[PDB]
Amino acid sequence: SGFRKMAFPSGKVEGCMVQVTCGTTTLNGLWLDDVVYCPRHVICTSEDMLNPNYEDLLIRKSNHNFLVQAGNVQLRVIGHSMQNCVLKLKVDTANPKTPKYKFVRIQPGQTFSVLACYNGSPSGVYQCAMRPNFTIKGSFLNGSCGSVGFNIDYDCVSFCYMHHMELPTGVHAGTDLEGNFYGPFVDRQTAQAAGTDTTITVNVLAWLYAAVINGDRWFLNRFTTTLNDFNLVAMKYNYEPLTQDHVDILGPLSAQTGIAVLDMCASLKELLQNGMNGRTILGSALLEDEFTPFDVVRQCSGVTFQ
Amino acid sequence: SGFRKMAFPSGKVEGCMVQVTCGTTTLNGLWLDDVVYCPRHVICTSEDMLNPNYEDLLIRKSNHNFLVQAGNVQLRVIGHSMQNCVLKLKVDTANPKTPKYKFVRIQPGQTFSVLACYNGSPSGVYQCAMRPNFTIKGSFLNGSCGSVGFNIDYDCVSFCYMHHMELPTGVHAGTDLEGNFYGPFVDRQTAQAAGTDTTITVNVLAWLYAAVINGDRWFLNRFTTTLNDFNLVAMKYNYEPLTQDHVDILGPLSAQTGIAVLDMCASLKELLQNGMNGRTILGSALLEDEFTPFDVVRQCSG
Ligand SMILES: O=C(NCCC(F)(F)F)[C@@H]1CN(c2ccc(Cl)c(Cl)c2)CCN1C(=O)c1cc(=O)[nH]c2ccccc12
Ligand SMILES: O=C(NCCC(F)(F)F)[C@@H]1CN(c2ccc(Cl)c(Cl)c2)CCN1C(=O)c1cc(=O)[nH]c2ccccc12
Repeated sequence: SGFRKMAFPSGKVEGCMVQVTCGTTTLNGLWLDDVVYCPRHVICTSEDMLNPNYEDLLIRKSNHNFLVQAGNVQLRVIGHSMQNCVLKLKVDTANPKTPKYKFVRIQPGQTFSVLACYNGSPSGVYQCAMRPNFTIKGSFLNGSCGSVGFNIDYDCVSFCYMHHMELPTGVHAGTDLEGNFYGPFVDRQTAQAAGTDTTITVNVLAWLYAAVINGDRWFLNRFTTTLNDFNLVAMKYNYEPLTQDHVDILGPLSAQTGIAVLDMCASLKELLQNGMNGRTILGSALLEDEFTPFDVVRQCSGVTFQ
Repeated sequence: SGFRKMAFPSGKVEGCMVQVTCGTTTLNGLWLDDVVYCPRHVICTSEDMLNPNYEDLLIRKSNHNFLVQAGNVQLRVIGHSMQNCVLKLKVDTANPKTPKYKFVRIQPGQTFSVLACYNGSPSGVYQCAMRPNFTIKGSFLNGSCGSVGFNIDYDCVSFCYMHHMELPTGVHAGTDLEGNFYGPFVDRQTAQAAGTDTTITVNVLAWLYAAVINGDRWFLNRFTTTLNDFNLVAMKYNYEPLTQDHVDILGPLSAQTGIAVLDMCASLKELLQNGMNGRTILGSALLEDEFTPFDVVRQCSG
């Protein structure tokens, strides 16, 4: 029993974290085989942050302008290139701890684990979701750029995020490992701000199913609703529309609990209109939307507490 | 910026997790140097659980009754012994991945990272607090026993918890790595249940400071209170009393924010008496008590 924000074990990623220094700027890099990946803004200087020309900045660099350190070991940079917003430093040594890995771009509403790192050294691991507005509500301080987000399936690490910057609201923005930003953000100094965000409806429903599996049933009701009438309520409360595919994805949780999806929707409708009246669900007094259906099935028992 | 329930990187502990099988019972063990540590109830059978005599059960075992499995490599057990509620299986191979480590027992109100494991294979990592009633609100399924809790200081892993059982309310109980249970719980079948719990006051205050550091200020006010007047309110809402040592511990956070500890106590008193009026603090609609002052400083340096 129990339900926690649970990250993947981080050891496979810890063995890939290195420190990349260019000029007086130091941040984290990801060392996989003989390539080190890091944010390209490591080559920026305080003078040129307003509107940097990265092709110009890079052509003016040599291999010896990049210092890479893995633990106490210095890695010799033998090549450098840019792929969109990531720098790729070829080094003369393949990482012996390289796991099986993939570069995967995730969808808004999907979750991943973040390994927060500083000076090439991991400090903590936590679970994040990609917001509908393509920000993440991370926990990052100065020196954290180059930290990565990932999922692990079987023994394979699917890297999905590299951290680049913090927006004025305190949320965070970054790229996939191909250097393509999540959302309408750029690696320069502007009045960049997160767009309007919405609540991830399918995830809230998944979390209500987790609660039923864990014995919280107070919010259930006899009522039901149509998909269209629920979506009318969702729009009013800044929830994402629920699709038939989402209803299908919730199938296994529906089957394990014996609660039809549209019955759980009726329950969510009442929670939005009435609140919780001082009660809690899975130790929260608000509707949590950063657990996917997959996270719920992964963590919860296969049998319901009847 | 930002504030998350953050666990320690788990790699150093993942390299220590093994699978222990005795009879038909399989659970997790912790492999450090040439010793494997696991819950002694691995030697129990379904019949002998109302009043197991672990001395009797263990004298009836030999080394070959224990199968230890490190990934795909079977470790040969060359000795077996019991230390309180943990079993110690001496194996013919020292773990080459043994980190620097200590066995430390934690206090109620302190936090640690849990590496949830199944069949010797880690599955997830999350942060936990030891409740005042010596339970932990973990997330554990069948096969999770022998999962460990730990903190990391520099390079050294301080193991503080090994998972033994789940209580009827869905909370969890276990031992330190010397095999001594946290709280009044036993590794046998009884009606045992979690005792009355309280809210960890010093941690709530630490989390309010984390909120202020991250820009949540709506709960602040110009009012103050005395330590004794606050503790009168704490007792009314089932909060632990606040000590001067607690006030001292909160000093750095008070200094960083410029908010006196007793001023934050006044804010907490109002939050306890009035609620949040539909507002939130660091993304929560309730007062969180599973972050220590250390956790807040480690994560809120800026
Ligand atoms: O300020 C930095 N440190 C030296 C970089 C310099 F100044 F030398 F350039 C970096 C680099 N940085 C950046 C740089 C260039 C460009 Cl073009 C762009 Cl888009 C971004 C973003 C901020 N950074 C963080 O580490 C950071 C990440 C975070 O999530 N939260 C924070 C909260 C507070 C303070 C810092 C951070
Ligand atoms: O029930 C079990 N499974 C093997 C049964 C056999 F073979 F041991 F009999 C174990 C062993 N087990 C125990 C055993 C002996 C003794 Cl003396 C004592 Cl005090 C306890 C406790 C429950 N267990 C868990 O793994 C477990 C931990 C958890 O946190 N949540 C759960 C939620 C649901 C289901 C299981 C779990």
